[PDB]
Amino acid sequence: FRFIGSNNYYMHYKSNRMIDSVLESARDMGIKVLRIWGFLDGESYCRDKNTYMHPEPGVFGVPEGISNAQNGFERLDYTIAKAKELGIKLIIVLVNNWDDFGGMNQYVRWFGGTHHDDFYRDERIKEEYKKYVSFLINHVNVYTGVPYREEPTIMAWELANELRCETDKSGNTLVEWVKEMSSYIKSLDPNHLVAVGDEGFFSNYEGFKPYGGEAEWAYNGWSGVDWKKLLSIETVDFGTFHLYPSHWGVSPENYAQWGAKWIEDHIKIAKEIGKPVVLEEYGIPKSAPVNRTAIYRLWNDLVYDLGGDGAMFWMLAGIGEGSDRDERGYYPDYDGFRIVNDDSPEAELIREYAKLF
Ligand SMILES: OC[C@H]1O[C@H](O[C@H]2[C@H](O)[C@@H](O)[C@@H](O)O[C@@H]2CO)[C@H](O)[C@@H](O)[C@@H]1O
Ligand SMILES: OC[C@H]1O[C@H](O[C@H]2[C@H](O)[C@@H](O)[C@@H](O)O[C@@H]2CO)[C@H](O)[C@@H](O)[C@@H]1O
Ligand SMILES: OC[C@H]1O[C@H](O[C@H]2[C@H](O)[C@@H](O)[C@@H](O)O[C@@H]2CO)[C@H](O)[C@@H](O)[C@@H]1O
Repeated sequence: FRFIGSNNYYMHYKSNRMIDSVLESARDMGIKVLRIWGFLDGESYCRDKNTYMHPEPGVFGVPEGISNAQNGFERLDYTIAKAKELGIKLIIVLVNNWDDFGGMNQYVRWFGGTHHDDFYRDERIKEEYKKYVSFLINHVNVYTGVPYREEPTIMAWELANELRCETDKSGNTLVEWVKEMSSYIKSLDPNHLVAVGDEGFFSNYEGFKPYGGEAEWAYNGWSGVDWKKLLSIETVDFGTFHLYPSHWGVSPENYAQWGAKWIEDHIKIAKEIGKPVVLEEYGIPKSAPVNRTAIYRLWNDLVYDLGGDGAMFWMLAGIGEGSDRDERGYYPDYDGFRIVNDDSPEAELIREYAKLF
């Protein structure tokens, strides 16, 4: 099982019409796997989308006596049931490194900590993460009757989107947290694959340097991530990395080769450890002074030729509504990375590659 996949973050709070549009586009495009958020942390973030998953510690779903709100579990239920019908598999990520939808900083605010990375260290925070995740994994989907623990449409759980720990550049804080949490999940759910969901940063490995001396911090452990050590954890089933040369300090004329070397390095490392590896997010901004489709063709060829297990672009959207609808009626391209099922050369390329993988 090798695949072309994609990402979509609003599958747990948007309407049936918009959810169906993404998943029908993924099917029509040949996209076999969609990576989605399974979190919505903090009262303000839940209120902002009028959708509740984890507004306060120990409150899962909609607070008692909040009426007329969406329950993010029922939205995720609908998405899971529609993906099951349409034959799409799902990777569901359990917390965000970043503050969108609350993230680790929302947990730190609930428990009165003083740094983002207190998330990995404070036992009261870790306890609350475990409670949330246990609630989610045991949740019974209202459309299928099958608990998530038992639902084959779900391909994998991911611990944390783009996790970083800048306060411990030895890498040890994250190794310990990932061992703890991946084992915990295996304990709740013996059926599903577990991955980290991080960007794939290295921590000064002999023989691995960045292309063109740019974005060195991604190779030298600045973020506190030691990907190789994380992939060696017995309770992690496959490696994940992401790729955004434009965000990371790479010059445009080097996007394609920096990404090529990043991909080669990660597949080589994962092959030697002996686990599957997914390039699970990549994107080039639509305004970059380079040919984006040709960069995407290059990266997908590489993952295909080197035996990588999947390549997932950030991100796929469908039809929009309300205050999220652009000049063509789609969910807007807010970040410059959106791809939709249209006649763009990027959408054509995805359709072409989805036939190869
Ligand atoms: O009563 C049948 C059915 O109606 C609605 O289902 C929609 C579905 O949400 C769409 O994705 C598509 O499959 O067409 C259906 C309408 O024919 C409700 O959402 C559903 O609860 C209900 O069973
Ligand atoms: O700070 C919130 C900001 O962070 C995230 O963007 C990351 C990005 O995913 C990485 O590629 C990284 O190098 O830069 C950013 C953080 O500095 C969210 O993805 C984004 O929506 C959000 O604005
Ligand atoms: O969540 C990642 C996503 O968040 C932000 O997008 C907002 C958008 O700006 C709003 O107008 C609103 O309707 O919802 C979106 C998600 O909360 C960043 O603007 C966007 O770049 C990013 O991908």
